[PDB]
Amino acid sequence: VDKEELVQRAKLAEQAERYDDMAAAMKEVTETGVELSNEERNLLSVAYKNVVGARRSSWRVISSIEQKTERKQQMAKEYRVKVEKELREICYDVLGLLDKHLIPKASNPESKVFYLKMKGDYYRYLAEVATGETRNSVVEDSQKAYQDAFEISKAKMQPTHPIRLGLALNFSVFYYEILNSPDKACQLAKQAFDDAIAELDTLNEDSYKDSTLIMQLLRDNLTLWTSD
Amino acid sequence: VDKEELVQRAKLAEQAERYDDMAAAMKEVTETGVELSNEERNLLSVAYKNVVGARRSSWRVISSIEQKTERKQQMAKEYRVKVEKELREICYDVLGLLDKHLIPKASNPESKVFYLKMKGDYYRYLAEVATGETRNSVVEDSQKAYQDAFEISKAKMQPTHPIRLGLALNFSVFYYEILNSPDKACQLAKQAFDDAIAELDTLNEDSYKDSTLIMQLLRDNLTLWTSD
Amino acid sequence: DWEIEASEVMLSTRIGTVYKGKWHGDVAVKILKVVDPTPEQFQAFRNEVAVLRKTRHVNILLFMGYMTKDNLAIVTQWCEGSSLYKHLHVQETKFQMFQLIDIARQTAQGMDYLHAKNIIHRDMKSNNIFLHEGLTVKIGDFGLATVKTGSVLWMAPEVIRMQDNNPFSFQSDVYSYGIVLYELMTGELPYSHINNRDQIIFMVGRGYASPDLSKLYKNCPKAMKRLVADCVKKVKEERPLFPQILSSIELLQHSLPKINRSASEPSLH
Amino acid sequence: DWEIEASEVMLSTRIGTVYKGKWHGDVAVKILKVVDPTPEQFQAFRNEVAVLRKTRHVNILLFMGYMTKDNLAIVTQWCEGSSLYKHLHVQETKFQMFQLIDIARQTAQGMDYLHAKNIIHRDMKSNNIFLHEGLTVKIGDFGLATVKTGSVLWMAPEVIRMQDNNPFSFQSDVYSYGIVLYELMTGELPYSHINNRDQIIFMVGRGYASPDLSKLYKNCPKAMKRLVADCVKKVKEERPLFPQILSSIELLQHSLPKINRSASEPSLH
Repeated sequence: VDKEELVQRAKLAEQAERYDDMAAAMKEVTETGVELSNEERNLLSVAYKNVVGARRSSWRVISSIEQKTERKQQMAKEYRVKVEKELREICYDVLGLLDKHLIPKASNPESKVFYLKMKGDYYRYLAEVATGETRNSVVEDSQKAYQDAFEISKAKMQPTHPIRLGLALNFSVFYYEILNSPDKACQLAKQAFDDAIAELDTLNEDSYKDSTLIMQLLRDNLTLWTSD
Repeated sequence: VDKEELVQRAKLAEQAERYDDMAAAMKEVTETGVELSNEERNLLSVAYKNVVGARRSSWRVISSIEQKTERKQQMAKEYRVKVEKELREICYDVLGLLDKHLIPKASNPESKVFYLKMKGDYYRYLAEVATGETRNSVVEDSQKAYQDAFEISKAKMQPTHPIRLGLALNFSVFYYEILNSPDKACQLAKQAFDDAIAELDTLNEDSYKDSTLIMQLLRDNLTLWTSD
Repeated sequence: DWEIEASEVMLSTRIGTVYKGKWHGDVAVKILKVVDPTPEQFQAFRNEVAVLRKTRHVNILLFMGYMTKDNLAIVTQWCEGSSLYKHLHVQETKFQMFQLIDIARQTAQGMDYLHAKNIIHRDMKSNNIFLHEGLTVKIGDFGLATVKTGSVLWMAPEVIRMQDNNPFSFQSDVYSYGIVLYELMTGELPYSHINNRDQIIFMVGRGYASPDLSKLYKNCPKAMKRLVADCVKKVKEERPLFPQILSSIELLQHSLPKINRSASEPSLH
Repeated sequence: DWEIEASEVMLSTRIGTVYKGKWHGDVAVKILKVVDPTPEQFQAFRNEVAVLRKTRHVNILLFMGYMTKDNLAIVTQWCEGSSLYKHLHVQETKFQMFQLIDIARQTAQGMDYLHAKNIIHRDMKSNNIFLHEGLTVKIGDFGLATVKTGSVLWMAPEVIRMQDNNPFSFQSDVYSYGIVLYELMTGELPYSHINNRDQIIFMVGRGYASPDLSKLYKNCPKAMKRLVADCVKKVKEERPLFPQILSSIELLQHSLPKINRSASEPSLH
């Protein structure tokens, strides 16, 4: 009975440019314990993506300032540690929610591939800053989560589909940035591009319009990786 | 001894797009209890302005959504009340800080007019959402605080000066928006414009360059008010 | 002269007759589309060449040359931007008021040049007005241009009459610009409440009805209303000419405000 | 023809000789600046008129007309944008690499048209290349242009030589474009480490020294360095012509990446 109220509050917080409140409402609406639809699932994805992206951009700028040179160095180290703490908190929050309430109850291959992709994504965000054994563990979790979603996508999910294309894009960028193995990233992006072009003709107008954006990002990343 | 450390952390937080931390560092650096310089004064002004402006933009969008039409109406009402609580908290924080540590210890007229202008500003931000007796009180405080700064500016502070021009701009926008008396706003903008043009010739390159921005904003507001 | 050898040209795609291609740069080539040019068709193509050879304005689609070998085509500048018919309702760009006067002034300044060089563009619509790159306006094709049917919304009641179909004066262009200005302002299309082209052109052609004028925006000033009214009139004996219309639009652009909300002091540093 | 009555023109400000004003629109009028036109001066101005009357390209400053009554002036298009000399070092705009190739390709395309129409722009610098509006490039004045001193940084050693001061071939315009290229690429100026114009023009004019190429950027592909090297050579017997230079720049633009960091999936909804 409260689900519509929480989703309305989430939409209002999105419109008001305050992503934290919409993220909290999203958290409650999933913690209630019923199956989620595409609209609320995308609202969760965009809310958590926005907050984590703001934290990540702040961390990137902090690290860039820290790189240059005396107490500034340890001050920037402490600031980076604080931003790391916030990033780890939000990432572990979303992963814990995903393991406990979402993927287990997911019923449609489409839902399963989306939640597995989100899990692999946030493990990638953790790996982007994590070092050492924790980095190794989160890398393993990211690869496993991405691979399972890849399997279900190849098994059932439509090959022109925007979620399949986005999974290919994220898997490739993970391969390139984290695993430091650009060959696999280039191969995966090339095969995804080729399959999408193979089934490009039968696309509708709207499906063409959303798919082409991920296609263009795949092309740009392929060009960046291929170039010197 | 820690003053350089706090100002350094404030600069880092400004560069990292996290305004709350820089605002907190600014608060500590003034609560320490020594005279502030132009750089740290402007850092305080920009930090508090950024946070209050983000809150105010969120409140504006919340009210715009609330205007349209059934539980969504009361939900938007509660959201507006929450944003109002945050805005009031930050405004009262900065006003109390200005009253206790800043204006009283201010030594030079330039500092006095800047702090009085800031106090009038934040009282205006309070009045923009406050209603009733509280609205009347904050309006009275806003008018008193600017008028005093206006007196000091006319008495000593230079007539081409960017702070004098900004005081005129903010006084005019207060007159137009809050007091609902556009005649005084138009008059004040016109005399400020005329004095600035009168002493425009002797301006240096850099002084011309910063002054002309406030001049252009005065012109735009004057055109908007004069137009139907 | 402007004759360009047919061997040194490339025709990439058929996206117009008009052939997108390259010629020392991306150009537009308007092939004749008929293999044999009947003397009248050749006459029309030399009229097109003569009318294009006298226009050099920053608001007019540039003329690059003509190729007469094995086919007739005029090489014109290629512009990367919509034809403003999409932005009208199809694309629904919804320009702000301050950017909504600049288009009118630029169209007026180009039409001023056309009329000053004794060039009558004759009929024109919102499609021929190309909004190329950052709001700059370019006048399009000169197919009906002469130096002295699908859509009837943007064409003068006198011009339908054509009792002798001889005369084409400047007031036809004046109303053409005025109706373009009306479409540009309101962002909508009159006579679109119904779907009877014959009936609407019967009622507007013979003076039975007029385009409605109340669909215009709350923000537009009273002077814009008077200008558009003086543009869209039934009688064009002394419909006000393009020099004074440009003067009026410049005066009104001067007095317009360019912000919607009063702006205080910007963030310091 | 292109003769424009002197009564119908307005000269607002002296910000150029060149007089900013309006003529059915904002134009630029280049008054002669001498009351009496000696026969040689008149000959030079008709050469200017003839050289401008044959250029109609979207990368060349548009020619509007000439006024010969009581003074000699050529009416040209008015562009709202810097002359790219400011953007080079004076304004320090710091374009990105992907926008740093488009300027080169557009300048090469304009020079292609100029050379195809048998027009030699002769000497040119970074100032004559107008970056008008959204990165579009316009070629500037044609004062030295002929159909067949303050700064020596952008001008060829053969061109200083002038043993007979008769010859002026297309390879001069090549280096003119090639030197404009590195200037655009590197954002800096060679021979600026010192302040002896006579010494630098003595060493570069007679082949003693060459412009340094190692100031060029890290993001650069290997092919761009090769192109710049093939542009800036001491010997211009077969310095590679503008068609093939445009082909090479188009290929390299095609092969270039347009982002600095790998981008994942954008925010949904």
